[PDB]
Amino acid sequence: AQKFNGLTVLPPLLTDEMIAQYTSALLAGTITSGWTFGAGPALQIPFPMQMAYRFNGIGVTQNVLYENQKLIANQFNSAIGKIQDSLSSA
Amino acid sequence: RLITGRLQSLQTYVTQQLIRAAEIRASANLAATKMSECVLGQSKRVDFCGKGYHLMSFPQSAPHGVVFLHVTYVPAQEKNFTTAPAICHDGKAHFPREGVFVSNGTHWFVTQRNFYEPQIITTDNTFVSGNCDVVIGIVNNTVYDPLQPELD
Amino acid sequence: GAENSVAYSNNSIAIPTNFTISVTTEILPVSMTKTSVDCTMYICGDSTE
Amino acid sequence: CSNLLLQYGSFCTQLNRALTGIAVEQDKNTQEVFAQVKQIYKTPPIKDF
Ligand SMILES: *[C@@H]1O[C@H](CO)[C@@H](O[C@@H]2O[C@H](CO)[C@@H](O)[C@H](O)[C@H]2NC(C)=O)[C@H](O)[C@H]1NC(C)=O
Ligand SMILES: *[C@@H]1O[C@H](CO)[C@@H](O[C@@H]2O[C@H](CO)[C@@H](O)[C@H](O)[C@H]2NC(C)=O)[C@H](O)[C@H]1NC(C)=O
Ligand SMILES: *[C@@H]1O[C@H](CO)[C@@H](O[C@@H]2O[C@H](CO)[C@@H](O)[C@H](O)[C@H]2NC(C)=O)[C@H](O)[C@H]1NC(C)=O
Ligand SMILES: *[C@@H]1O[C@H](CO)[C@@H](O)[C@H](O)[C@H]1NC(C)=O
Ligand SMILES: *[C@@H]1O[C@H](CO)[C@@H](O)[C@H](O)[C@H]1NC(C)=O
Repeated sequence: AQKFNGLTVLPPLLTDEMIAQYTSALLAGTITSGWTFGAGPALQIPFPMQMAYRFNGIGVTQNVLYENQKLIANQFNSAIGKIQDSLSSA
Repeated sequence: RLITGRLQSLQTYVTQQLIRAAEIRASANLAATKMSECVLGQSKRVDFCGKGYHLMSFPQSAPHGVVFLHVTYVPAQEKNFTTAPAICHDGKAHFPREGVFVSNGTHWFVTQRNFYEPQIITTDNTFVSGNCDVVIGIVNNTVYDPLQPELD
Repeated sequence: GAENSVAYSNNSIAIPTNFTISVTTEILPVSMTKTSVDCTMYICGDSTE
Repeated sequence: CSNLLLQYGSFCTQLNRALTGIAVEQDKNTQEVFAQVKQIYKTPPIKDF
């Protein structure tokens, strides 16, 4: 180690468990409320409606999500699997 | 040795002052950007000009610094509502143009998303796109068609 | 923080009916005292040597 | 060695203050990144999204 000559290290105030808890809480907030929990009280919204709201901010409409929701969901799940597999391979 | 030690102390002080000046430059650039966006207009960056939806900011003079009195928009009272993404009328699918479909117990209304104000579902607040089968969570109702009565 | 659970459903929404105007305070320094230091008055006193 | 470092204890104090400021700086850096919500939310037991 490197602590034998007076060069002691300081443990962080927040351990990795608390960082994991914070990230999980933020993830639950953004999948259950969208952005209202980050700008006030936490509301509730279905995820397809949040996806439609996010679609309506980039110049596209909301019916093109409700008409190919299965395609969009399969694409997102494939993307999540692909990024996990790519991360597994620094 | 006095000159060498004094030079070492002066160099250490100069490096500390330079690091402090770099930090001050970063803070001043952040303050200038905040004054350009949140004060000199309305910034769409969420959680940048304070917690909540930013409306405006009031800058005030401070000794060797600046403060910002941001005006935010945070909701207080919320309710519970059963919602649907689309509505079926006559083999057609109606979607809200600028709102959301909500029902209290037996009637369905269209309201704006960030504030509650129920309105009657007509053909002027909904748009027709497709048929009934494609949408998963579709709900039966009638659209008013405000023109029919008028044309009589 | 406060341990709370938000109810989620595929056909349930929460929209607000009231709002409060809040003022948030932020402190951002832009400058500090400017000091000028020279070696002649600091390192030396009144001696030519 | 400490008898001669009595003459450089002021530099030692400057280095100790800089190290303490660095440590509290890294302690404060984590708070502005992850501690954005003060309420700990949870996911529903049935994962139907
Ligand atoms: C849901 O909202 C509707 C509209 O606000 C309510 O319908 C009204 O109810 C009042 C109370 O008796 C009547 O006086 C009105 O004539 C009704 N309007 C119409 C157009 O029928 C309805 O009662 C609400 N339902 C629940 C369960 O609260
Ligand atoms: C919404 O309306 C449609 C059509 O008005 C209903 O679909 C009918 O369902 C019955 C029995 O469920 C069938 O016998 C008919 O053939 C269907 N017609 C069509 C055109 O599909 C549907 O059931 C209604 N949904 C609800 C929840 O009442
Ligand atoms: C929204 O919130 C405001 C703030 O509390 C409410 O205003 C209060 O209303 C009560 C009763 O009407 C008064 O006694 C208070 O003096 C009001 N406070 C202020 C600061 O004006 C308002 O009534 C709420 N609106 C709704 C629809 O709930
Ligand atoms: C009304 O709101 C409460 C708030 O938690 C919720 O538990 C309840 O399910 C809501 N009612 C309906 C019918 O969804
Ligand atoms: C919502 O999810 C529940 C449980 O999976 C299901 O029974 C119900 O049919 C769903 N409703 C819609 C509109 O998808």
